[PDB]
Amino acid sequence: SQTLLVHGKDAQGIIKQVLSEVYDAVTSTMGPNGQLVMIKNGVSTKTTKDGVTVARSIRFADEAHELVNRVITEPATKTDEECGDGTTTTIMLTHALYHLFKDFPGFQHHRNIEDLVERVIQRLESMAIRVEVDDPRLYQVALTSSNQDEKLARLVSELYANNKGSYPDIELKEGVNFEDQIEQTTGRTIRMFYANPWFAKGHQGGVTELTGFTAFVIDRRIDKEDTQKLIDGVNHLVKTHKQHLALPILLIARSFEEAANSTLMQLNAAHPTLVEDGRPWLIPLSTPGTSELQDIAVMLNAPMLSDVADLTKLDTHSINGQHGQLELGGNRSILKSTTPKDEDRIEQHARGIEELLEGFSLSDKFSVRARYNERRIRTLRGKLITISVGGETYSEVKERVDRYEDVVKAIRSALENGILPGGGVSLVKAVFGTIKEGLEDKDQSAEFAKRYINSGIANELMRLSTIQHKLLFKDTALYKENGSFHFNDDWLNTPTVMNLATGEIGTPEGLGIYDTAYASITALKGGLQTAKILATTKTLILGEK
Amino acid sequence: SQTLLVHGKDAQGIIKQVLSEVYDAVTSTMGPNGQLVMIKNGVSTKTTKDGVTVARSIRFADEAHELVNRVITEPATKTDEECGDGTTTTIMLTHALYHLFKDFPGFQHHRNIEDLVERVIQRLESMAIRVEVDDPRLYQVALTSSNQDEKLARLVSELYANNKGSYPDIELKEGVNFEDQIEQTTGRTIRMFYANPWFAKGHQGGVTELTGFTAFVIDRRIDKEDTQKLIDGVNHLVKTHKQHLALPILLIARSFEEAANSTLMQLNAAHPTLVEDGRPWLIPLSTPGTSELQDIAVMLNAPMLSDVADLTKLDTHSINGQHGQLELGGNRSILKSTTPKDEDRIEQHARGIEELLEGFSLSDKFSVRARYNERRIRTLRGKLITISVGGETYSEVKERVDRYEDVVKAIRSALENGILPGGGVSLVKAVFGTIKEGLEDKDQSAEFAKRYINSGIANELMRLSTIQHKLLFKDTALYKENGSFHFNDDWLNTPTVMNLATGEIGTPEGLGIYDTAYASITALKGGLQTAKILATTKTLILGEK
Amino acid sequence: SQTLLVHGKDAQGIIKQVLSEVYDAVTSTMGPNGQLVMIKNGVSTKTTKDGVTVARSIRFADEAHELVNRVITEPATKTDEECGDGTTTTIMLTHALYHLFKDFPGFQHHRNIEDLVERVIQRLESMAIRVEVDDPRLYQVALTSSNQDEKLARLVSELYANNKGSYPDIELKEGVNFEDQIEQTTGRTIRMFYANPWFAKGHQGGVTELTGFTAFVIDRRIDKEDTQKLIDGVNHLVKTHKQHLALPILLIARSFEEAANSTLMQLNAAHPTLVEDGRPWLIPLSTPGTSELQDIAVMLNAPMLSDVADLTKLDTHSINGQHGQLELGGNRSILKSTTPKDEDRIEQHARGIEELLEGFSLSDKFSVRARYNERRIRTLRGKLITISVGGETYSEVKERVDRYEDVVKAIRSALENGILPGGGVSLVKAVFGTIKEGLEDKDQSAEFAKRYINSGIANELMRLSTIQHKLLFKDTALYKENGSFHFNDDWLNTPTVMNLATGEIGTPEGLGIYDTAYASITALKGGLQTAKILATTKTLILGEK
Ligand SMILES: Nc1ncnc2c1ncn2[C@@H]1O[C@H](COP(=O)(O)OP(=O)(O)OP(=O)(O)O)[C@@H](O)[C@H]1O
Ligand SMILES: Nc1ncnc2c1ncn2[C@@H]1O[C@H](COP(=O)(O)OP(=O)(O)OP(=O)(O)O)[C@@H](O)[C@H]1O
Ligand SMILES: Nc1ncnc2c1ncn2[C@@H]1O[C@H](COP(=O)(O)OP(=O)(O)OP(=O)(O)O)[C@@H](O)[C@H]1O
Ligand SMILES: [Mg+2]
Ligand SMILES: [Mg+2]
Ligand SMILES: [Mg+2]
Repeated sequence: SQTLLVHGKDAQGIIKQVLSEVYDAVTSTMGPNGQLVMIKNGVSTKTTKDGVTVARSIRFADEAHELVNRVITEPATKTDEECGDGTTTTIMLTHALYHLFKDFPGFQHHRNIEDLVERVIQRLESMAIRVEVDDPRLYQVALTSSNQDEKLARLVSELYANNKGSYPDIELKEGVNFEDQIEQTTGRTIRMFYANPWFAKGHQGGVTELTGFTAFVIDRRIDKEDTQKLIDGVNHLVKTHKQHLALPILLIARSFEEAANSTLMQLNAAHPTLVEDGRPWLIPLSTPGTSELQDIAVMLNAPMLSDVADLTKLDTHSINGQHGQLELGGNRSILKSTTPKDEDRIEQHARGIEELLEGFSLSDKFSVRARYNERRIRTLRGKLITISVGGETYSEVKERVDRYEDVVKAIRSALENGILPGGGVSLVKAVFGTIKEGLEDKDQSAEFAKRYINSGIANELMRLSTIQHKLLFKDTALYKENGSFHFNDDWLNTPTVMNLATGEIGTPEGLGIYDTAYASITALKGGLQTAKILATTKTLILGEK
Repeated sequence: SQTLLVHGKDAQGIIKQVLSEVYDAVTSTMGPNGQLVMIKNGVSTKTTKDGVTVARSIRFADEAHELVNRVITEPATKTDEECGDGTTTTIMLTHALYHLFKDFPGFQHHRNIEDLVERVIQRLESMAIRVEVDDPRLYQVALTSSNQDEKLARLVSELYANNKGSYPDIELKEGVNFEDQIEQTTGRTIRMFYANPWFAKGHQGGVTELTGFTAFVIDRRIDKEDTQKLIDGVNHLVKTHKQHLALPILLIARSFEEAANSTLMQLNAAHPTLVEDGRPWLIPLSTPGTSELQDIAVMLNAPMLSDVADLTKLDTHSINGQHGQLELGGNRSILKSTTPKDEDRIEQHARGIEELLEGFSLSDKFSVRARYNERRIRTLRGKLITISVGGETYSEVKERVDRYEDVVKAIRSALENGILPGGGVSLVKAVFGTIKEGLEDKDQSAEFAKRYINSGIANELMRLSTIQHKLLFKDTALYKENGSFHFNDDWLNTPTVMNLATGEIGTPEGLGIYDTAYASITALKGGLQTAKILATTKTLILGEK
Repeated sequence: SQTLLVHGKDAQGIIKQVLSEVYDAVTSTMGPNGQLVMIKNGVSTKTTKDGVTVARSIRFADEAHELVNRVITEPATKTDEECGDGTTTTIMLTHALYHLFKDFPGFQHHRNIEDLVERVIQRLESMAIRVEVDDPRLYQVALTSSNQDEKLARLVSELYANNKGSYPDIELKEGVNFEDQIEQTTGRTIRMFYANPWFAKGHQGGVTELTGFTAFVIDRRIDKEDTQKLIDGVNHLVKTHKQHLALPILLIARSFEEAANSTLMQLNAAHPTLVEDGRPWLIPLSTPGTSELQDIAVMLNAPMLSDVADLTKLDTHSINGQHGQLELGGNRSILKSTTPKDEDRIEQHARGIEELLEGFSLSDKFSVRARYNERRIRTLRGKLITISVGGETYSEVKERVDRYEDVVKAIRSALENGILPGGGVSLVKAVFGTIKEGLEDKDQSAEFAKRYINSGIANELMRLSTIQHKLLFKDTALYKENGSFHFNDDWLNTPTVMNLATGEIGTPEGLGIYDTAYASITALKGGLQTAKILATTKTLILGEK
């Protein structure tokens, strides 16, 4: 608390200071050859090489330094929460691209660097190799994302490939045995759960299994304002349309406040003739992106309803009670028994979501809009599996669960969006390609030269694509010969790397070293934004008002 | 809190400091001739030569230093908690091997050091002398691991040798007298106990002795979910199959949450006709690795059950009420009376476990998987003995209790895995062997030389094998003659050492100086991992997030 | 808290400092001519020459210094708690022998020093002059241990001699008069007392005098586990065997936890027919060494029972209700009336303990094992005496009570083990003897010379025996003539010292200056151990974990 207002020379110095310290720490963990980082936590020591774990728990003493550290760390942390295996890359490029922005000042050069790197992104996005569950590269991806786990990669790839048709939903548990053990189901994880613990069997939040139901999906949040219309709708359904009905009635919605739940408790007590063995016949269900309720509506054959007053005006043409088999729960509900007649409705709705993705743009295919829509497909078509992960201690069991979770996140986003050849190669191919593409094109080579090549940006950006390949294999067998390394035509056609597990030299495709497309793309995208932000900041404020 | 991120040169410096300080402390306590360490605790002074106690209670002021200290200590602390007498050797070799790793940098050399030490481990695993309880070397191992306790070694060794057939399970109590006192039982310690104090005789966690029971082993944990099925199962067992039944009914499980206990309380009161002299006829038993329950099932002739619903579907074929003698208890349960009919089932199951160990690999025979399967054997075949340890004060009693427990843990893991000749000899013979074996073999000498001998790692490793033998006998009779010492072929054939108790000079085999195999192996195994980690760490984080 | 790990030079430096500081403070107070020490406590001044009270209350600011202080002080403090008058001699030799240990480093010398001093202890052990209560040297010991109290020494040595047969158990109360007043009894002090204050007459911790009782001695501690067996055994004892029973029933044991006490309260409530004048008929009694309970059993004709269940299986052969006279109390119980039939049993059990001591080894006679068995004998055979000590003020009364207690403790351990001539003479006679013995012995002179004489240890140890005699009399009339003092053959045959009370010169035997054997031996014993510990320590750890 000497000075709270840092401007100009002082500001950029601290940004550079922090970036170059965060760079040094996280990049040292890269690949299977990476060096280790010890981390304190009270009275223990988690000693690690997983870049995410490093980046997240790096802290700084000065508030000014930690201010900037949050800006460098929060992007790369936010890659792995959605993607799976791709944080150290993001930081590496953040550093690299910042360096570039400073080499070429003046804010016409800054707009040029963006446009160039934005076209490098497009070339990666087009380089995305699409892959089926049948393919043996999925193993090769898992093998890479697991830091070479022969026993794990095999399982998850075998698990996806044995379900050649339906995309498996995986969850994890801390197991008891040394060996791993799997629990396959024909079950679909659904996002609805109990509003109040009173509505379960036994009246304290238990797991109520049903063999018949009649669902209704409401759009609005329900509070003290809707208590009149529920009593209007519920007594309308039970009095008039009792003939075509299978109990219990499920009132699925966004939210049920405590005023609404206490009203529905009285409505179950109002008609005790329908209470079979304790089970309440009326359940309100909640969900914490409006189209996810339309999935829940389609899975249970329930009508989509905007207002709570719509429950009165209903008919046998809109009302249809299912005779399947559901399991209501406190965290989430699960559907098991689905008739072939129902799965025809669900597959047709799934194709309909997929036909939207067929017609998206290439850059839109990697958007959050796209990734949210693909989350809906897995909820609809997707069997449930639970793996109880083992190990020799409690600590290895918990350690191994994370590495399962990284492989599941990677395999899912691999076949979802694409695959690229690893070893820092696809970045070099993309940059060296994008330069040559605009240059080779006689239509625009007049100006493309004047902006990027003539200025020197092109040659700088090409040097920076090397960064990843250098950091992996500098100080190895591959780099000892010929001083540094020649990235000539001959290399670009058949790009040699080293498998750091074995030692042998070959192509990434040949050795079996593959990155997830979504990672090495979203690393670059994030690298540019965060480099720009860092490079274009000239004022730090620490004042707590 | 000047800097929370320590990279590179600084990082290794602190690691070197904290290792070499911890080395200088703990290694000073080695052997019977070892020097002492005074330890503060509030308002008292523990003065000790026990390297475990030193290593465990070494602390550092700087958080960064303690960060590394924990990584050096926790492996050595981790040996004694499963082994018995072998902590100082672990730290010694952590130091030595760290020193090696740094002398040969570059991450091809590192992989070579590992593989060379890894092959030395295999030579120590093959050097393991397999020993029976009859053997007078068992005394010599106890004597060694007791720092020359003529009285103690003699007792425990005699105690193992007098039961030539069944492996003793020993426990220790704070005895009152000057003399020790022994309480032999024909009992088998079993890992089950009361879920609630109410289910004992007198209804407050007392010791219930039985002379007849009918057991059942459930695999799942039991909570509010399982209350219904218990009432279905228990009434089904008492109403239908009451004819072939010896009370009480035992319900052995993983865990019983308080809901399940209160249901089984009511079930005892429900059928008061069967309550003989207060004793509840239904007892739920808890155990804090599913195969240990299978052992419990096999000892009691109880059927193994996956679910709680399985209690309904049962018959005279699966139900069997034993007329033995069991003593239920709060901490544990004890089976004393076993009919010759029953022990044939148990021994055949015990053989089956040994037949899995027969066929395990050599390095797998020193795995946690292996040692867990040997724990099962002692639980099945094994008599219970309790020793009330005596001494001149309260403090010498409590002191002598640990020296008992160190000797029991050693003798057990000696005959379990193996024995080696001590005095730091076995380490030298192993290394000087492993170098000569690969070098003498004309098949692979061409490359073995190029990696290990020609580089200099082979000569380096040989010198570090001598560390233990030097630390013990440098500044003694043995090292006075010939300046230092000549580790020539002559010494390798018959290695001379000094017994630090008596003072005479001879072979470890002659003088009676033997390390356990599981100690001096797991010291090297843990020495390598921890030397790698230290040598390959290049970042320290102290940030409380 | 600058550093929490002091090694090597610095560790020994602080030890030397602390030892030499404790040496200067405590040895100042030695003898009658010793110089005073003023001690602070809050808001008052204790000014003293009592070496125990000095050593105990010496404190150090630095944690590391106090760490070492505890190790030098706790051994000297632990002499008086069992001996009486012999703490300053212990610290002196702790210093002197530390000095020796460091002059001769290298751990073959260390073992030679130990064995030499061990043999000096054996010469002190044989020089012990055995003494009967009739002997006038008992006055001369008391005089020495009272710092020349003409009146006090006279009382105590008369009080032992007057009871020429049974050994007196003495206890002290703060008296009211100027004079002292004695209260003789034919009673035996017993270590048992109330578990809870309910069981006394009037139900609130009063003194209960009984004139008949039926005792039972249980070995185990009693807790919530045992409450049922108490209800079985007590009702068994009252229902079946009421004919041969005198009330009340005493359940003597190791400990009674609050659960068991509440159960026995109900048991007194259960049979109100047997409650005579408020007195509860069932009392539990606790004692804070199983053979001390066997004494209690033998004194009260009660059976020795290993388990609580053993109360059921009993008979008129095992049950014997005494009609003596017993006074139950809150601190301790007292037995007054013993029929000559019963004392015939108690004397026979006393002889059996004496027959064990008769046949102990010489060095075994000075062990803790030996002394604890002699403690038992006094409990059995011995009359109770209570002296109320008076004086001019309250502070003189309390001051005089401690000097009383010191003289009783010395006289007891004087006639128990032996007596030696004081003035620091016995030590010099012992050391000069032990050197001459082995050296003059033809059989071992060869190697005796090479170990002690030829190295220089013998002459160093000869000088250090003088420390006591030099401290007492340097700067007196005795040391003025002939520079220092010639410890020659002439002196050894008749050793001259000075009575520091009178000022006359003569032999210790002649002037009537006598140490107790156990003290001067226990100073040298512990003085070696503590000198060795200090000398061999090379690591200090201040870390609270
Ligand atoms: N056997 C191998 N040989 C060569 N390169 C490899 C090998 N395994 C992985 N890689 C490369 O290492 C890089 C990945 O390193 P790492 O997994 O440490 O970074 P990250 O994925 O960003 O971090 P995190 O996994 O913590 O999110 C990729 O470029 C990949 O091609
Ligand atoms: N009488 C002896 N003479 C020579 N060496 C001995 C003797 N007794 C034990 N040793 C050696 O000393 C070493 C054991 O050291 P020490 O017992 O101090 O530490 P540790 O067993 O590694 O761990 P812990 O502190 O748990 O006992 C072994 O190498 C053993 O061979
Ligand atoms: N009148 C005396 N003349 C000569 N020496 C004496 C006299 N009285 C006592 N001493 C000597 O003083 C020494 C006893 O020391 P002192 O009683 O001061 O302390 P301590 O017995 O070692 O321990 P404590 O402080 O518990 O009494 C003995 O060596 C004894 O011979
Ligand atoms: Mg990972
Ligand atoms: Mg030990
Ligand atoms: Mg005194």
